[PDB]
Amino acid sequence: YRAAKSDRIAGGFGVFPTTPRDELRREIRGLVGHSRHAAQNFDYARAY
Amino acid sequence: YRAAKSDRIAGGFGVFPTTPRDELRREIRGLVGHSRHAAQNFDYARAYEMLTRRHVIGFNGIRLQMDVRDPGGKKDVAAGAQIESAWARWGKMKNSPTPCGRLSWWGVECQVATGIAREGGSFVRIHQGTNFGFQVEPIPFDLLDLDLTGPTPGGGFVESGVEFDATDRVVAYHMWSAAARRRLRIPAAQMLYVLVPEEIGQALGVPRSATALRLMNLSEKFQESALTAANYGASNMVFFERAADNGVVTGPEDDAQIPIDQIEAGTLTELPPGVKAVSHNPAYPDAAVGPFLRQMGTSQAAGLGVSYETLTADLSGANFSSLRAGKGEEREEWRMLQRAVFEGLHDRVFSRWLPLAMLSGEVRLPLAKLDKFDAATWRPRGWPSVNPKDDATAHEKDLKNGVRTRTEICAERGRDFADVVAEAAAERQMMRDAGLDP
Amino acid sequence: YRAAKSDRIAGGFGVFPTTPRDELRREIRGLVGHSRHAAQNFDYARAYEMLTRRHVIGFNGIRLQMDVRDPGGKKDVAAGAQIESAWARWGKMKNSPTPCGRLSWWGVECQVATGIAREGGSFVRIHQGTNFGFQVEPIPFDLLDLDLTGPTPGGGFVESGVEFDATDRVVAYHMWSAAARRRLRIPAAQMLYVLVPEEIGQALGVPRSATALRLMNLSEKFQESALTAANYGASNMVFFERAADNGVVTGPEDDAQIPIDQIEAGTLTELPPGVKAVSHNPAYPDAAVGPFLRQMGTSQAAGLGVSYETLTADLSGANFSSLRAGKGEEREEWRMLQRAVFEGLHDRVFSRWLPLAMLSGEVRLPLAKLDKFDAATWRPRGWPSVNPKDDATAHEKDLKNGVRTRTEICAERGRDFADVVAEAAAERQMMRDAGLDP
Amino acid sequence: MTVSIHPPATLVAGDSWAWEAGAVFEDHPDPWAASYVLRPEAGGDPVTVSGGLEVLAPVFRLPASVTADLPPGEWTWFAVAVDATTDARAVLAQGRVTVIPDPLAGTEDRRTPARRILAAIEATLEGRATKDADTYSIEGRSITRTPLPDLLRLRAVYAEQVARETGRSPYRQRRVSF
Amino acid sequence: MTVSIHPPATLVAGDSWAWEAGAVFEDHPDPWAASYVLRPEAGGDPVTVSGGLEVLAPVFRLPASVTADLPPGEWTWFAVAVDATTDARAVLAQGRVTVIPDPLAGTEDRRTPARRILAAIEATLEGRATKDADTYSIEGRSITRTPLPDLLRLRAVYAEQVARETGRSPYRQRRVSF
Repeated sequence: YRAAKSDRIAGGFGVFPTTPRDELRREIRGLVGHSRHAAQNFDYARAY
Repeated sequence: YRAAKSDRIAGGFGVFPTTPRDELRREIRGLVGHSRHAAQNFDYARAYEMLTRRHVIGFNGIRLQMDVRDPGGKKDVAAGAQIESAWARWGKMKNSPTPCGRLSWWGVECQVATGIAREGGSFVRIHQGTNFGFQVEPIPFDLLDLDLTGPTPGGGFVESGVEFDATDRVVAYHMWSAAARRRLRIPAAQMLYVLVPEEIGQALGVPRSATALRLMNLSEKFQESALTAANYGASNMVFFERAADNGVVTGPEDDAQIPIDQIEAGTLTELPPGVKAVSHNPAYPDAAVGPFLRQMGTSQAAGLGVSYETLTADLSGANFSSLRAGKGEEREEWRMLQRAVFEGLHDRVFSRWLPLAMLSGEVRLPLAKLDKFDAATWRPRGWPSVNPKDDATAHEKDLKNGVRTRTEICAERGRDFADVVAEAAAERQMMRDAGLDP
Repeated sequence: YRAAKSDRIAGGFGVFPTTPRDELRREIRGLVGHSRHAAQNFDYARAYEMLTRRHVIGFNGIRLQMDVRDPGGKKDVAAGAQIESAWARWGKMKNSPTPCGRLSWWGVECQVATGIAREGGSFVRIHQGTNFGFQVEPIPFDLLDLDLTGPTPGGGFVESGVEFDATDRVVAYHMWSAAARRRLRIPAAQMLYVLVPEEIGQALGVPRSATALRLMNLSEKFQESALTAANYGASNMVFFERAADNGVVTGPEDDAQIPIDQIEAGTLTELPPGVKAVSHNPAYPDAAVGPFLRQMGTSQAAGLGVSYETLTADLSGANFSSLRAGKGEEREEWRMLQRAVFEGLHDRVFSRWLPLAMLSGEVRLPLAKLDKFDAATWRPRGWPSVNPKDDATAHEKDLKNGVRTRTEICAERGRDFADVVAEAAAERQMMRDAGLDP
Repeated sequence: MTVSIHPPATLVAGDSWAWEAGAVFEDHPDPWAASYVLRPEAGGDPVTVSGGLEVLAPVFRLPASVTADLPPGEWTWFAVAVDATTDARAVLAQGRVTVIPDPLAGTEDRRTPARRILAAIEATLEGRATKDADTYSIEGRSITRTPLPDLLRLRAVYAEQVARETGRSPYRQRRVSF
Repeated sequence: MTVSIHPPATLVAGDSWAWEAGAVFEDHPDPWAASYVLRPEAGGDPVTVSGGLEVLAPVFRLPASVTADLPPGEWTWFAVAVDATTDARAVLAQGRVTVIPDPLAGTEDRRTPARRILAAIEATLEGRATKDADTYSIEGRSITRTPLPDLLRLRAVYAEQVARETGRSPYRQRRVSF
């Protein structure tokens, strides 16, 4: 029950539930940019 | 007897027993929020999600076979064909399946199931008239209003957005809103919530990732720190430590402009120093990590009800037997979840879909004898074995002993005997042109 | 003889023998509260719960086969078909099974069983008239009033909410309340409590997780601490220790604004220091943990009556034989629990259900000869073997020696011979269109 | 019986002081008085606080003007209930409070000794940097100064204390942060 | 109650000083005054700042010309609200600020002591480089200088501090960079 309720010494679990949508959109624009970079310069992902 | 009675030096066991309900509701709102975060940012859970979806859903999805009556001669194939054909039709890409239109039936099952793992259940609603009809749309979990509470003088409690009745039976739901007009009582018929029952006295379902949610956060932070420490350890190379004498008046001005570059490219570069030298020894976790991580990991897997090898692809130190056993245990768990998701969604949807479809004449058949076509069976798909030769020999032996019927074997794969027979008739026509078998 | 007589330097064995009853009641109230907490927050027990449910419940649930009389020719299939059909009907999703309506019969069995493990038993109650009829609703364990006690001058004791009689026979139960009007004597017929008997002289059942409840709490706290220590150890990197000379007057003001960031990104960064350097050596449990954890873990498993590999998916260091043995021991335990849960719930429910259903004519048959259809057998489902070839060969040999009858083999799987024969007739019709076997 | 000895630890001079103790004098409530004796540890005459209270909850208060000249330093708190007919007193409390020097007045107040020692060390080192001498022996007088390694050790220990009191003492951290 | 003690830590002389504290005097707002007492720690007479403010947000200000002769050194900040009818003062704040010597005027100001000690060590070492002598004993006078290893240690410790204050202290890094 009270396992992940807050961020006392071992958390970071936000504060309130949020719509994956907005988070999803910002995250995706940033990430398309990011994946573009990783695939080209790193490794393992070129493999993926 | 007096083992867990209190919290003297080794406890924490509350003080008094409490209703899992209230604890459950607060815990679940907080946890839906939390799982949303973990699945997206950590790891292993993204894996759970993937695992759940694939294993429980379908390459062929979940199909429908309906038996009109006693399958000796009293069940007939015409009605069956018609119903199956109709369902599958709209299931395929079309305007009819959703008020979206990037999706289809397969998509809805898979998604409702993902939602189910991560949020401990989700709901779908049906619309008629705008469309055919009975289109199903999934609604996000967060829409539900946790705050509405308080009984009416003539009515039962509306806590956690559930409208109880005078019988304390479910009749309405109270989602927030579309968001704008908030609050819409929605009739139960329109909204169905799948629930994966665990403890019986609950009005809601917890994210199945709760047990490992705490352990994983800590673990991802750890994985992020160790790699970084290793990089730093490799980078600083040697430290030229000095005794306590000089280094005096290292001038301030030269410092700002540049960090000096010194060339050591030449192969042999014996170097002479003014005072002393030392070599950094990296203490970044070196080989300690593989054993340490695995043990914490085993605990998480047990919590999530999945074999460790599937959850995390360590895939190490396993003989053939170990793998077989692990698969068997997971297989039971998946089967249980499979029955439940379709215990609810399919049954409600098939039943509801039939009248409108019959009325629209989308399916050709008479409405009054609904019961004759009412029965509907959903078929799950099983997972294939590592050693086919043994299985095949055993199956032959069983067919021989009238112990296994032919139908059951097909069922485990999930294909079905009628399918097999139609395909056999096709094989026979292909024989007419060439040859059959010796 | 004088081995455990007292507590001189190595004891604690009480002082005098005491009735497990009172100790049992206090212990159980406290423990229901405690298990509620552990299952939800720790680990391993969430796993027990999952394990129990799956193994003891059913992909097909628990089905019913009823034999009218002597099964040679004196038992007939018509009555059997009718009864089975009726039971399964309401078992499927419908308004009739519960004063809820998100559930069904399968759900009730699974849930009553989960409740049973965690709380050492739970109760269900039947309602008639509101509905059909005989709907079964489970009630949470905490509802029971532990405080009601004290005998009546003309009546027996009401301790722990059980109404004894002048025969000291069970006749009533005293749950708290719906919560509001508290206290409702409920006739025994309406409320049935399943009990998993261990020591005979008890009025209640303990959570089966009590033995390991203490060990697990401690273990989860430990797992939470170790990961955290490892993270800290990786993070602090190097410590630049100094001799006892300077560091004087490190100014207070600069401290508040920022923690300085220094760039070590460049690959080669030989660094020169004013005094000395040291490298943190992590002492976070490194490889000690895998052996240490397992040993404490084995103890917990033995306590919970389950094989370690199933309870926690360590799945390591096991040959084929080791796995086979472990399964065998667990299989016995599950079988025992399986008989008990349905020894009670099914028998009471089937018997009670039959009259109302006969009266409502829901099932078509005459009421007066109740005994002819009274017999009812519940069938559990067994677990499949790792090596099918061997099993199949052995089974053929046994069928040959008239030692095993055909029926028993089917029973172990849990399918049943009538089922097998009906399916065989279907296979024969499928032969008419194509072919049978060579 | 019950007792509520909680004067704020940091009691500032010339300022009104109040704890409004919850239950120290609940024993012997009817005929015994309230005191909260405050005594300077090194000198002084015990000053006392009475009631001036609402009946349900006792509130203890001291006027600011009266505090005025109270000694700067360390003070002790003891609570006594006393009845003459009983010819007895009863003590239920213990504590320790420090009086900050009056902040609104006065010619001078320096820092606590840690600062003084530190400042002086800086001064003495300055002198011996130049005019270096371990024996200024002229005619019949010989000074013989403390060894330089020794002086340094004193500086470090004291500097740490000043840091601790200020609260800037936590050991410093530089984050590589690439 | 609420308090906003935030004078800028580096307060320069002859310059106008302002914190415009957010909520320190919100308690007792109607009849109690604003003070922000500034007192030189070693000497001096407490100077005070009043209001001169907009009503919604108090803004505290001190004229530059008045600051003029304020002592160079360390100063303390305490905020007091006081009402005569109440015969009480209330103190809600604490802090420490340093006054940089007036930068627009004056005959001379050297660096902080760290520089002085360092400069001198360079001077003394220069002398003892030549004319080497551990006992300049003539007639009845004997000097006996501090050991050379000892002087060296002082130089290093001090040099580090000067580096720290300047901020050029981070340990040096040479990148091989082929």
